[PDB]
Amino acid sequence: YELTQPPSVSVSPGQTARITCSGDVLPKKYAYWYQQKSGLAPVLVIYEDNRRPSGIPERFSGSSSGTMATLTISGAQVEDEGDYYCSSTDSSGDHYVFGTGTKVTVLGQPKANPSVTLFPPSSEELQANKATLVCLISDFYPGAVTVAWKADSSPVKAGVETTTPSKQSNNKYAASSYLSLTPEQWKSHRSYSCQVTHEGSTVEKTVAPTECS
Amino acid sequence: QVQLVQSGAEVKKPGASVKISCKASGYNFTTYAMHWVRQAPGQGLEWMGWINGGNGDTRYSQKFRGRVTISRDTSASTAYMELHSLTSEDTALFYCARESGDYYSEISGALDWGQGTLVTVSSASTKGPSVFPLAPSSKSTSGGTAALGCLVKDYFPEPVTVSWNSGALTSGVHTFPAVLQSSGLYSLSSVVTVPSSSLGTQTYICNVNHKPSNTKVDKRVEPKSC
Amino acid sequence: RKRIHIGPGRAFYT
Ligand SMILES: *[C@@H]1O[C@H](CO[C@H]2O[C@H](C)[C@H](O)[C@H](O)[C@H]2O)[C@@H](O[C@@H]2O[C@H](CO)[C@@H](O[C@@H]3O[C@H](CO[C@H]4O[C@H](CO)[C@@H](O)[C@H](O)[C@@H]4O)[C@@H](O)[C@H](O)[C@@H]3O)[C@H](O)[C@H]2NC(C)=O)[C@H](O)[C@H]1NC(C)=O
Repeated sequence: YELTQPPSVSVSPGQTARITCSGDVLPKKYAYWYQQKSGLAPVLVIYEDNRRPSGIPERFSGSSSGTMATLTISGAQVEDEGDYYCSSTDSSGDHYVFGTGTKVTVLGQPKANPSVTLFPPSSEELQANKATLVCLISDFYPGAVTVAWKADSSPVKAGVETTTPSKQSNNKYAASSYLSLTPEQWKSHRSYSCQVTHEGSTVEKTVAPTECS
Repeated sequence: QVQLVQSGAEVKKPGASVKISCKASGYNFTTYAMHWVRQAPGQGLEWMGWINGGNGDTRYSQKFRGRVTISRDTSASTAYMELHSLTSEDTALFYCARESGDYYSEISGALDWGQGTLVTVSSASTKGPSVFPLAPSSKSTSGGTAALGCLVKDYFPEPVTVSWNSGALTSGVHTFPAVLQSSGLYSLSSVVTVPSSSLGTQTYICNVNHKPSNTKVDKRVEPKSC
Repeated sequence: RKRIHIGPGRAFYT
């Protein structure tokens, strides 16, 4: 049993966002709606098609007719971004399923250029016969970046490990990239650079093995 | 106040079994059912099954029926989920949640949720982290403000938590999600933004906790010297 | 009106 949801719905601030949920036995069974925001347990926002739990804002409402249930967020705000799942039982009533899930995006949020913080290998790590460069990217929006590494003036891909971007609490995004080197590699280049490209512009930070501050 | 406290993170080898617990308090345990829910990293919610806290009857989703046993112990007010014959693809976060529905309840649905339990499955063995300081250089400040941090390198499994000065510093802290490397080991970093004039005179320590390895590290982060 | 399912083998009409 599948409860079909649109993968994405976008809404402008103050507008009404609608998330649908289609299933063959919704005519006989109640729908429930869960909100899951970054890194947290789901929260019940609507139950039994159209009832609202205490403490849930009045701008959340639900309805269900035929084989489709709908969650409505009136006057959507930035804090309403997240993943929304409907839920209901199959025909037997012995099993629940969650719907395929909908990511709600609120449009019009301010663009934010990435902060890039680049650390060379610590002397402690080098004295342990290892070396890691750490490039930390925070507070950017929208949440897509590309990260490239250079040694002197040549691209480097070997030893690079980069995360996907993840939504911070303040609704901007963060990511990190690591370049693992031997101490010999580290000392044998004039510098290394981490290049972060975001919305067509690039912030590049450089470090050098002669810099001991 | 309803409270559901799940057991802590686990790592298992393929073919092992794991029994997660969910301790309930603040309500009559036998009046309500308990759901169990799985969420693989970056994926959706999957309902696994549920059990009556009272009469102990269970039902399981098609996917997990025959692979899991949900049980309850009323005298310990706890629900249990056992997952048998784990494989690496089973790695996920698992939630318990109380069903609020009842003949004499005005509400239904999973109102109250546990905090989640991470279970990692791998043939690799546990490895504690190597913690190194990230000291800001004079070229790397941002005016009256400077970023310093700790590198938590090459550990397994998740999770790791980081605090600063035993929690005396929280507002300037940014702890970044870990990268999973080709070696199968994790690394993460935490930075705290502090006054630039404080660097040579204030003490900064990152407190790293890796419960899967029973390891805690307090790493002092000193200004770059040379 | 609809059937509310509150547990394994436990359900009722509202
Ligand atoms: C949680 O609520 C229970 C009530 O049930 C609730 O959930 C179910 C599913 C349903 O929705 C109900 O509508 C709802 O109300 C409470 O259950 C109560 O449990 C007590 C047990 O402590 C029971 O008490 C009676 O005890 C009598 C004495 O026991 C005898 O045992 C010996 C046997 O040989 C005997 O020799 C000895 O001398 C002793 O006298 C016993 O006669 C009787 O049969 C009961 O067991 C209550 O009846 C029961 N209540 C109901 C309405 O059934 C439960 O206590 C509560 N839990 C908490 C922690 O609050």
